[PDB]
Amino acid sequence: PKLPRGLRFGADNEILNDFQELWFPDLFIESSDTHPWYTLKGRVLNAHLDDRLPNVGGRQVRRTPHRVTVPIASSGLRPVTTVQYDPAALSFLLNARVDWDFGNGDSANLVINDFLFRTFAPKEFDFSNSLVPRYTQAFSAFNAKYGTMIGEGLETIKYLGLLLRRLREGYRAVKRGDLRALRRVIQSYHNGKWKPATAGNLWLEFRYGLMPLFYDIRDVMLDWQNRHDKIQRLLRFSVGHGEDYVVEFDNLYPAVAYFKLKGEITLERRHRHGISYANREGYAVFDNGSLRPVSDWKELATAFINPHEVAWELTPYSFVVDWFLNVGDILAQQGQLYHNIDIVDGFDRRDIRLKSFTIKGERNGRPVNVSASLSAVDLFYSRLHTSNLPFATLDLDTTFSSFKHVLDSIFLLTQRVKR
Amino acid sequence: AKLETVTLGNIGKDGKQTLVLNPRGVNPTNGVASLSQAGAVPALEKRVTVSVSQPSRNRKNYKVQVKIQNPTACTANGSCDPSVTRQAYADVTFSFTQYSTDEERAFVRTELAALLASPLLIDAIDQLNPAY
Amino acid sequence: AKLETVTLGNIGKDGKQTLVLNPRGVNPTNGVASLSQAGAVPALEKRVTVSVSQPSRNRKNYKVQVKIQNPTACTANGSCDPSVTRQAYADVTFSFTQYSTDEERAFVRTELAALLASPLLIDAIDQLNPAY
Amino acid sequence: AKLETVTLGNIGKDGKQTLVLNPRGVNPTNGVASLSQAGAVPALEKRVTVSVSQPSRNRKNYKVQVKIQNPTACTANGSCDPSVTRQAYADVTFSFTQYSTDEERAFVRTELAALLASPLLIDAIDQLNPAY
Amino acid sequence: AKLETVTLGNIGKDGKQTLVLNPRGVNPTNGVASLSQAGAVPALEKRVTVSVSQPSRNRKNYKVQVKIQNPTACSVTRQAYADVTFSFTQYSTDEERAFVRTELAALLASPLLIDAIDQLNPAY
Amino acid sequence: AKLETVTLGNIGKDGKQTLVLNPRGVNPTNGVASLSQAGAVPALEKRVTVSVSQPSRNRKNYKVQVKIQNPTACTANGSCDPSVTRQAYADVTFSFTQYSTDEERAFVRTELAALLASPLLIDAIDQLNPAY
Amino acid sequence: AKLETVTLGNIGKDGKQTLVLNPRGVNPTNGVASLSQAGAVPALEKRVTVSVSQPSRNRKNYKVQVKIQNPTACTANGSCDPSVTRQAYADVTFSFTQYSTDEERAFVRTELAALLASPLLIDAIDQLNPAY
Repeated sequence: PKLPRGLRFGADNEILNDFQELWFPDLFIESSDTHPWYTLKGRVLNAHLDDRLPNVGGRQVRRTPHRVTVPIASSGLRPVTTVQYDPAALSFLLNARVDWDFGNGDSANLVINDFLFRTFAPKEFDFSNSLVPRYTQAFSAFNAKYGTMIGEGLETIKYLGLLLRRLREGYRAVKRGDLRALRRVIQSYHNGKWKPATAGNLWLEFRYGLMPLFYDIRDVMLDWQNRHDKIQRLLRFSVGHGEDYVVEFDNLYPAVAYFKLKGEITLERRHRHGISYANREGYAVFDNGSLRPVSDWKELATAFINPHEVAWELTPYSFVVDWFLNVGDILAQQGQLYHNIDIVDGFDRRDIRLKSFTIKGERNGRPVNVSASLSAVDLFYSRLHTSNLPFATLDLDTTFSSFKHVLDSIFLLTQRVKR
Repeated sequence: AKLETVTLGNIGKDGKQTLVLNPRGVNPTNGVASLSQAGAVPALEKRVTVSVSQPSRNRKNYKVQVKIQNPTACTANGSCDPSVTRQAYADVTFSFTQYSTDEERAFVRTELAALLASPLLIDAIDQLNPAY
Repeated sequence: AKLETVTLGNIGKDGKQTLVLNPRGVNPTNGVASLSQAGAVPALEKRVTVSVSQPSRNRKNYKVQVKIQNPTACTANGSCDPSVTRQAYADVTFSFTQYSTDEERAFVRTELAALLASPLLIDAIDQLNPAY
Repeated sequence: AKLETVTLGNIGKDGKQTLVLNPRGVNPTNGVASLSQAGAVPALEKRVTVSVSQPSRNRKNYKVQVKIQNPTACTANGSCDPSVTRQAYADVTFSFTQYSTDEERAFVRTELAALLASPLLIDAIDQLNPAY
Repeated sequence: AKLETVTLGNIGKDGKQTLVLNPRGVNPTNGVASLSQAGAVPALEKRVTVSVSQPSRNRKNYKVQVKIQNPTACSVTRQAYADVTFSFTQYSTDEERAFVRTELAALLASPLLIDAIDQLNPAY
Repeated sequence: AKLETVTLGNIGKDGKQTLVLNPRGVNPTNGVASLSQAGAVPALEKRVTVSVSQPSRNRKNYKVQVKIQNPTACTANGSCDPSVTRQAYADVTFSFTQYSTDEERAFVRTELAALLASPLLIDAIDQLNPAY
Repeated sequence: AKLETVTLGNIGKDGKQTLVLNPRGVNPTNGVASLSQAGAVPALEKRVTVSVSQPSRNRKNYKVQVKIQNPTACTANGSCDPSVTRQAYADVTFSFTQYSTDEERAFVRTELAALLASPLLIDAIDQLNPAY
């Protein structure tokens, strides 16, 4: 009651998504008239008619209420919502201008507005046989289509870990206290036998004496963020197939049995399916109230290169240890993106959309001429969540366990840094 | 906590008056729900605001702010509508952590509610007398 | 504004507990009186501070302050001394002009009380729910 | 669009009052036709300004500005005639493309008129209730 | 100021057509409510935005703004739009505000402004 | 190591603006200092980085570099976060032979200062005009 | 800027010295000014060049280049004719965004002109105080 319909509380009073309502909502019937009136303006058989009578007789559609979700992952992926709108009969307004000049004194010319008609809706259809095949091949080529980027990401993250380890060595040298031994890393960048000039200082030979290290760190962590972005974008596979289905509308008489209206309506129905992947443990209970942003990822990288920093003259130790700790925090946060990755969500959607139409008036010798434009009011749209996946999936846990291992190791390394 | 007509019954010195704050809306730019007593002059009405700040990345602490404003009439012997002369303000900001608990939240609420009625704060605000 | 023991009853979610805060020493450093749980250790845990800053250069505009603090503490399975795991606190303020009148001051008091009793603030506070 | 006596019928809250703005003239320096409430003290009259800004090589856009001001009398209890105390301004700015059609232009016209008659803007301006 | 479906009848050059404006999300970046045509596509075409900016360090002086936008296509080939800004002081009264609203409506329905909008002719 | 506060004056065309630059640190790699305005915002804080080099192997002449940033700090930007829109770069570079003199350095120094102060460089730096 | 005799002041290291700079003509082949003092040989004379560029296919900024070359002329002990022995650079580059204003432009100019007189630049240039 406190939270909106599609939400619920957790153990420690944390915002969470109510699956029972998300995937199994309470349908309800509705018969809310939208345009239960039509207006004819003009003259027919020398009779100016401008009445306004109703057109809608009875409505009935089942649908679901309004819901709210919240991302259940660091990347911000939201869960899918079960929705239904399956009108018993379709609806399409026709703002046509019927007119026809017949002999023996018989002319008609007027314009119709807010005139709709109900017709059958082909709900019974299933393209599973056509959609299921279009996953296996995609998965098989996946590794052949992105193994390159996954491998370069795996090496980039290990390179980040190596950089952080070298930085940790330098910091530990700083903490223990030594000017000459502190140059262990300094010799790892100059590519040359650098000689001293005078008596230096600990913080002086560490604040920017490691500019190549800082530049490398910034560059390759931006590199990893960029690849990361794509990689998590790569954890989703949506595919759909569309076909055309022409339909006929029953006869109708906008006037009082003065002229008949017939023709055809062109629609297409497309069946779509989308599979997703994420953690299989914390997906149900993902703390959205305590997470770090994504900007601090750039913040930490640029901090050491920032030539504006007063904490180097007040508390170097605190600032550098906080740098470590926040890096480890972000690392652990992104770690959950690769722990036990399996099918977590799945939706199947069936939707109908008009494309074209045709109109033909026939009362006596095909006297009517129609030049109208069609527009729909009600379209069949049914999107249901499903958990049964009757086909071989692409379980991407084994191919990501390495990344999880790497991030855990790096977090251990950085949390091992003490004041 | 949906908005609706709030009617404070007995309030005041002798405890006889009542207040009816009608539902204005919620400024969404800052997530602030507002309530006003029935009138016409925006400058001559008792107003109340309630706001609910979730733990930001730079804060990590739940906040509830509740404000009350009451302006004086000092209506003049003619010459136009009254003029705002004095403005009584009250502000309360409650604060907890993420693993906060309903019970001690209501506890602090009721503690302050009964403090406001105890004789200490009575003459502390009433007569402006330093707590002594 | 005499200092003494205050026993506030009908406290909490269902309004059944009671808190007895006994007086303390009025802070010379800033002229602020203090009340605390009957004790013993809770005497240095729970706090209720009350102050009334008079008109000044910064203050014009009397300023009344009330800060309530409740530290939740726990004992680990093996420890002895209780360590504070959480800290509750709320802060009420009333800023009143030099020509303010005591009737309206008490009106403000009682209005804030009746609102804190109103379901709206208990919902937004105890349950931490924006009014929507 | 010749200037002449404009008599706007029922207007206000209850829809009972009528307004009679006499035709004054046209400022040429900006091409602005002016409509004025029948009165004596130029500070005590409801005013309207109609400007038909044709397109140039800096904007290539037709414009209509219609501005309306109402001043408040706030008659003082003697000592001399009233002083301007409050002043309500309204400014409508139709921005047409040169290719515009009389049809679209009238659509915009009656559209804004109906919106200003509908309950939404009724409360959004009369009661200054934010759209929510 | 509840947001709901608005049925504007008797509009146009001869006051015959009707506009059905359903509400949308109130823009949280600046607190502005929106209404759009019944749809489907015209929803993202036609727009009516409403905001009531309360006083601030630059306002004082409430400012109620109503913007209307009509794009005409056949790709949007033309775009008409209008903007109304009422500035009201804090001591202003709802009497004043309804007077102003009703006066502006009666002006837009008066012959002069139909002449100056529809055919775009200055009062001469 | 430069740790001196510089109280500048005669800023802008009017000459009535003043500025103050407080040291922020030293970059123990290239002999660079850092100075900033009092504040907590990049756009509102003006940067001054001086740098002095000595011959090692790549060059046989000194280098005195000076980089000043005067970002344009905009007030209204959708919130109380003054951002930058126009970054004002000012880069100065010197090169002195190891057999030069403090006299020669002061000579170039004062000639630069005088040309900057004269109406010669003002027309080319502000109004952007060529040498007619 | 413009070809004219620019009467400088305070050159070298004292407030009494001055210097006059007459133009030498502009070169249409490149478009770079030249000013210097009465003489015949540039080595014996003191040169200042300025250059201004506007947005084009090369860049998108308003580049103002300034150079001041005061080479040391030796006319004895070996080189009989005036030979340049010590060369000193004065490359000052001003860059600004397309949407910058005159005051943005003059801010950096005043910054640099008064910094060159400030004590930081004086001992950074003349005495070459290290900035390690």
